[PDB]
Amino acid sequence: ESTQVRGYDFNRGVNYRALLEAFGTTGFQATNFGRAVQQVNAMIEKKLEPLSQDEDQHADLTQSRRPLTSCTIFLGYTSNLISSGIRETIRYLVQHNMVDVLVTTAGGVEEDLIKCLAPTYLGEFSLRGKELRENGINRIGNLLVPNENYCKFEDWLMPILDQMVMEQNTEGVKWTPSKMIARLGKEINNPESVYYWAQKNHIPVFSPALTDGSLGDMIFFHSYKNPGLVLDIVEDLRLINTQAIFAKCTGMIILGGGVVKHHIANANLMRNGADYAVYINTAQEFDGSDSGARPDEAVSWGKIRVDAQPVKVYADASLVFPLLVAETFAQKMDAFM
Amino acid sequence: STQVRGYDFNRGVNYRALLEAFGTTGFQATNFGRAVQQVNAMIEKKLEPLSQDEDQHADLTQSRRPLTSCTIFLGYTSNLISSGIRETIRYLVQHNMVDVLVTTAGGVEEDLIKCLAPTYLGEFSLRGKELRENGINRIGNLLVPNENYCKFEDWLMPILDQMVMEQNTEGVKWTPSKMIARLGKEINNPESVYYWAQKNHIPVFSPALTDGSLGDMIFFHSYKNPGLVLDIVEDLRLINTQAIFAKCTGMIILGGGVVKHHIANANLMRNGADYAVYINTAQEFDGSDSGARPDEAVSWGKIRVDAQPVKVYADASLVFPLLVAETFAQKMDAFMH
Amino acid sequence: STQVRGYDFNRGVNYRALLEAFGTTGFQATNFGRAVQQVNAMIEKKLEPLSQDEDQHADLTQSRRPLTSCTIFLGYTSNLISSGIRETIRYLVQHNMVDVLVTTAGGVEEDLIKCLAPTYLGEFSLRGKELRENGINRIGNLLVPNENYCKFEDWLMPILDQMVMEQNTEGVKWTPSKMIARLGKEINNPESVYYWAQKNHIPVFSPALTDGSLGDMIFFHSYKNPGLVLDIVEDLRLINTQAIFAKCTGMIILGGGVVKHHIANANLMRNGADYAVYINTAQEFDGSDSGARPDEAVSWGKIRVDAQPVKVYADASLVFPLLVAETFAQKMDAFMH
Amino acid sequence: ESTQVRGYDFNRGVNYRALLEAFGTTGFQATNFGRAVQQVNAMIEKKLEPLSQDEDQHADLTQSRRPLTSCTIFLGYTSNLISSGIRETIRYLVQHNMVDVLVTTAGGVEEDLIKCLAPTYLGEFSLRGKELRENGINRIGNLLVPNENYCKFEDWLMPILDQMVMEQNTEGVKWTPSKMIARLGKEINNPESVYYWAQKNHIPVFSPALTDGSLGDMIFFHSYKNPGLVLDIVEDLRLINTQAIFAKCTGMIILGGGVVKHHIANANLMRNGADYAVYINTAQEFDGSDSGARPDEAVSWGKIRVDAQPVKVYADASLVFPLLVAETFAQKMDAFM
Repeated sequence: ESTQVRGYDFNRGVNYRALLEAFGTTGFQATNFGRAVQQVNAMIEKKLEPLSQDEDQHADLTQSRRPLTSCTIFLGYTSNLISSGIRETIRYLVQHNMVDVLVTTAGGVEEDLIKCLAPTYLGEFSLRGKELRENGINRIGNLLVPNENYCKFEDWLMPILDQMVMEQNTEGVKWTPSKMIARLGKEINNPESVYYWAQKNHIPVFSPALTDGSLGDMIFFHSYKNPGLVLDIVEDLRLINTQAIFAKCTGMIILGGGVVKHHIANANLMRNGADYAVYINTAQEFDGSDSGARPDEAVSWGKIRVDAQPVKVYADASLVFPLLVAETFAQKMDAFM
Repeated sequence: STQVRGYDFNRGVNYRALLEAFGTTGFQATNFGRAVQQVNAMIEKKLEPLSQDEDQHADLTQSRRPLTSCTIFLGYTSNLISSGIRETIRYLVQHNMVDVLVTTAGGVEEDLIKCLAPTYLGEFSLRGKELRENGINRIGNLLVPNENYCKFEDWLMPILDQMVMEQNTEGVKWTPSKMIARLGKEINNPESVYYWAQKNHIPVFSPALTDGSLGDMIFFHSYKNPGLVLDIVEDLRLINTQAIFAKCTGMIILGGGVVKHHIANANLMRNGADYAVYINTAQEFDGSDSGARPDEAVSWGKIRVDAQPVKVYADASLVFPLLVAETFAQKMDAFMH
Repeated sequence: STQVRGYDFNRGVNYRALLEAFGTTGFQATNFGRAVQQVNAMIEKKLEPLSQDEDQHADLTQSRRPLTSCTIFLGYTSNLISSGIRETIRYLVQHNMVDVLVTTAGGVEEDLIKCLAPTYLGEFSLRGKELRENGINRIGNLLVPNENYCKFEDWLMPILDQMVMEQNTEGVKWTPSKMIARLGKEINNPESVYYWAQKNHIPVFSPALTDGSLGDMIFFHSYKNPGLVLDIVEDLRLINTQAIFAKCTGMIILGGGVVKHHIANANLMRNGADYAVYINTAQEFDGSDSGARPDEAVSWGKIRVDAQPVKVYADASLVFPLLVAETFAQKMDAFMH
Repeated sequence: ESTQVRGYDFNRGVNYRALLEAFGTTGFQATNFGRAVQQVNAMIEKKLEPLSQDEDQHADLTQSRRPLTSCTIFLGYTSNLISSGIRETIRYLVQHNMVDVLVTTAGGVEEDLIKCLAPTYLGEFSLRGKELRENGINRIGNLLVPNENYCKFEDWLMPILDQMVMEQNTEGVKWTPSKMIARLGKEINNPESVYYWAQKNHIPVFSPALTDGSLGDMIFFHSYKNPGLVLDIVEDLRLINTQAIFAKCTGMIILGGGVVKHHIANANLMRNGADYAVYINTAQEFDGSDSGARPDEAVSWGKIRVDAQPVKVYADASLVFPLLVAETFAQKMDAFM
C-alpha cells in the first residue's frame, strides 16, 4: 500500500488537469492539496446521493426553508478573501447552490456589497500608511480601497437601515445577523454579489460579530439618526446549530481562522463531529491559537469525527482555493443543474 | 545611532539589566524593548492629571468608571485565558491598570471555568482519537477534561434562568458586555478576570459571545426557557464611545481576529490610537487582518500617523509577563490607594 | 490602476485563463502573477541575441557552455529534490533553460538515490520511534527506507576510489562542482537532474557538499582510502565568474539557507541581479537571511535598484510547477533544436 | 501525574527568577521554554559528572587536544544571531568553556570579527533598500552595517591570508574552515570575539560553506593577488564526526535552521543519536524543509535517541536564548571555574 513520489513531467507538454493531478504525488503541501481535492469530492458525491426524508418536519425543526440533502456543507471564509478575487469564486459556489451554510466575518459581508458599488485595486504590502491615509486610501494586505467606497456604501445602506427599524417596530421583525445579511443581499440586487445569490438560494449566512466593521460603523451612525435597531445573536445560534444537528452528513470547508473556523466547528460538535473537513490557512499551531490548530485538535473535542480523514492545506487560499474548486465543484457542474 | 550589544553575563545574572539589554539585542528583542517604551508611555500618560478642559470632554460619557488621561484597551484571544496569562490579565484588571477588555467567547468562559476546575499541561502532538475516547479536550499543549464543562453547565443554567426572568419582568436588555459583568459578579472569586472587571467597572466586549460553551448552554437553555436576547448593537455604541471621548488611547493587543479588529476599529472613530503594541505570531502575506502590521492600521486611521506603534512577533505566553514586569508592575504603587 | 477580480467559473474550467486570473486575485496569487512576469522577462531576455560588444565581454569566461543574454541561477533546497519538484528541475536542466544550479548536499544525493530506489508518500505526524524501529526515515510527509542508502553506498564507493586515484595519479583537484558533474556522468540516467546538468555543461555549486549521505560515505571511505580533498575556494571563483561576466542575470530561488545566500552573494559581484523570484515560506521577523525580503538584498547590491523582484510566500511544491507551466514550458520550442 | 496551568502572580511583586520559573506552567511556548531549561540543565549536570578514560587515545582518535567530558555539547547558530546581541551571549559560553563544538555559517564567523573593528547599528525591517544602498548601508533584518565595516575587514584580513598561503605552500599546512577560523580568532586577539575565545579554549568551529559571505569575497579577491589558497572540507568532516562518535553523551543546542542544524544533527547520527537536544527557531514544518522539521523527525533518522526528550521552542532566539542561558549555564558558573 505505498505510493511513490513523482512530479509532473513537462516533457509531456502542458496539460493543466494532469499537472494538478500530479500534485498528489509531489509531496509536502502539494500532496495535502491532492488530499483536499479528494475530501471535497467525497463531500460532493455524498451530497448528490438521494435521500427520502420528511420535508415538513425538517423545516420545522430547523426553521429553515432549505431542503435537506445527503451532505450539509459549511463554507467559512475570512474577510480578506472577499476583498480578494476569491469573492468570485465563493459567489460561483453560492450561485449554483453548491454549499448549504456560509460563515464569515463582518468585512466578509460588507466588502462583497461595496464591490457592487466600486472596485478594490491592486497595490503592495509595503505601501506606507501615512502616505495612504493622506490620500484617503485604505490598505488590505496588497489591496487598496479608496475612502469613497465607504461613502457610496453609506448612501446605499442608510435607507435600508431605516426600513429595518420600521419593520422591527411595527411588523414585529426580530433582526439577527443572518436575517440582515439576507436582506442586504436582496437589496443589492446584483448577480456579482455572494449575498444576493445566498438569499435567492436560501443559503443562510452566519456572522455573530457582524458589527465589527463598516456595517457596524454605519449601524452606529444610523442609530443616532434613527434609534432602536437591535441585532440578536441568540436566535442565529439556534439556526446554525440545528443545521448541524439535523444533517445526514456534514462537511466543513474552512478558509482562514478566527471565529469563522471556530463557529463552524463548534456547530458540528452538536452532532459529535463533521464527516469531512478541509482547512486552508497559513496559521501555525505553536502559539496554541484556535486559528492554527490542526484538524486533529478538533477531533479531541468531537468537532470532527474520529473516523473522518480531514485535511489541512498550509497555504494562502487566494492561490489554492480556485485550483481546488476547479478540480471539484466545477467538475460536477453537470449535476448541480 | 544606537549600537547592537547583548547582555554580558560576565556581569552575573542581573535580571533587570538583562531585560533592558533586549532593546539593543536586535530582531524581536529590540521590538520587545520598543514595546516596553510604548506601554510605559501609555502609563506615564495615564497618570497625568486631566486639565479642566480635558476633564470636561472626557466626562462626557455615562460610564461609572473615572476617566484618566489615557484609556487603555486590552485585547486577547481565548487560548491566552486557557494559558497562565490568565493570571497576568487578572492582575492588570484587579488593579485598574487597563480600561476596556475585548476577548472572544472562550476568553470569557474559560476564566470562569478555571474557578470551578483547572486546566492541565499536555503536548501538541497528543492524538485526538485517544483524547476523545478519554473525554479530554486539547487546547494547544493544554488539556481540559469534559467534566469541566459539566460543572460549568450546573453553575450557569440557574443564572440564565434569572437573566431571562429579569429580561421578561424587569425590562433588562442584555448585551454581551452586560452578561459578562453579571457572570463576573456571580463567580464571586478573586482569581477571576471578570470578577475584577465588573468590580472595577471595566467593560468587557465580546460581540461573538455565543461562539463556544456559553453558546452551547444558551442554546440548550433556549429550549426550556426561550427568548433570551443578546443585542450587539448597544455594545457597539458602548465600545465606540470609550474611544471617542478618550483624552488619549492605547491599544495592547494579544493575538488576532475579532479582538484585534474590534479594538482597532473603535479607535478609528477618534481618528486613531495614540499608542499601540501588538503581540502575535500571525504573518502579513495572506492579507489577513490578524497578520497585518500596525502600519496597515495607520492607512485606515486606526492608529495615528504620528504614533510609534510596535509589533512583537512572538508567542504572548513568553513575552507578555516580561512586558508587564517592565511596565505596569513597576508602577503598581500609583494604581493603588 | 488594476482592479481586483477573480476567475469566474461560470466560464467553465479554462485552465490558462484561471492561472492568468491569479494576477488580479490579490495576496500571494498576485505575487504569483508577478513572478510569472519576472520569469518571462528573464526568458525573453535570454532569447535576445548577443550584440558584438556583449558577446565579446560574455565570452570572457572559460566555460564550455555557450553564453546567452541572461544567465539564470536556479537554487533549491534538499527537500525539493526529495519531492516531485525533482522532475520539474530535471526538465529545466534537460532543456538548457537555466545556467547555474545551487543546492545543498541532500539536493545532490537524493537525485542520484532516486535513480536507485524511490521515495514514498507518508504523513508529517508519523512518530520517529516507530519509524526508526522499522528503518524508515522521514522527510516532511515523505519516507525513505534505510535500504536506499545501502544501495547508494554500494554505488558510490567505487567512484570514490576512482576519484582518489585520479587525484593522486592524474593531478585532479576536486571541488564540489567537479564531483557533482562526475556523479551525474556516472549515474548515466535521464531521470537525474545531475546527469543532464553535466551533459549540458551546467555547473552545480554546493559549498557544503559534505553535509549528508555523500559526507557519510566520504567519511567512512577516508579510513580505507585516505586523502580525498574537496576545495571550496576554486568553486567560489567559478560561481562568481558566472555572475561577473553575464550580460544579465536572473535568480530563481526555491527555499532559504545557503542556496539563497550563495546565489545572491555571487550576484553582488556584478552589483546585482536584473531579475529575481523567491519562493519560500520563511518569515523576516527573526532577521534570518532565509526570511529576508528581496528588498533587503537591494540594500546590499545583490539585486539591482531598478529591478522589480518578487517573493511568493508559499510552499514551492505547489507554486513551482504552475510557474514553469506559465513560463519555460510555453517557450520550449525555443530551447530545442 | 498532572500539572495544572498557572501563571506568575504579580501580586507577589517582581521576582524575575520566579517569573521565569512560572513559564513552565504557563503553557504554549512558555512551557516549551521551561522544558528547554530542564534539557540544558540535564546536559550541564551530565557534563559535570566525573569520568575516567584514556587521555591520549581520545586525542589520537579525534585528532583534537580538547579533553573529553561526560557530555559533549554542540552549539549551532545562524549568521544573523552573530549580527545580533546574541553574539555576546555565545561569546560568554565559549569564553567559559561551557560548550565543546561550535557550528555556524560564514556570516556567523566574519561578523564577530568585524564587530571588533566597527559596530552594527539598530534600524528597522521596513527601511527601503534603494535609499540604504545609495547611502552605503547594508540591512540585516532590523540591523544596519555600513559598507565601511567591510573595508576595515579587508584591510585587517588580507595580510593574514598572505601568511596562510605562505604557510600552506612552504610549511605544509592543509587549511580547512575550522583551522582558518581558529587562526582568525587568534589574530583578532580581542576578548569581545567568540572565535578568539574558541581557539584559546580549543573549541573547534565547523562551517562547511565558509566561502558564502564576506570572508569568501575577500578570499576571492585575495586569490587574484596571491593565488593558491585551498580550503578542504573533507578533513573537517572527519573532525566533527569523531567528536560525536567518541563522546560519552552528547547534547545539541541549535539556534536557527539550515546547515548549522543539519550538520550537527548528522554528526550525531554517527553515534545513533544525541542524548539531549534543544531547538530554538521560528521555521515551520509544513513545507518539508529540514529547518522546520520537529525534533521527532530527527528521531526517525537516528539523529536523536528514541529515549531522549528533545524540545523545540518556537521563537526568535534573540528573545529566548539570553533567558535560557540565565537559567542554565549562568547559574552553574561556579562549577565552570
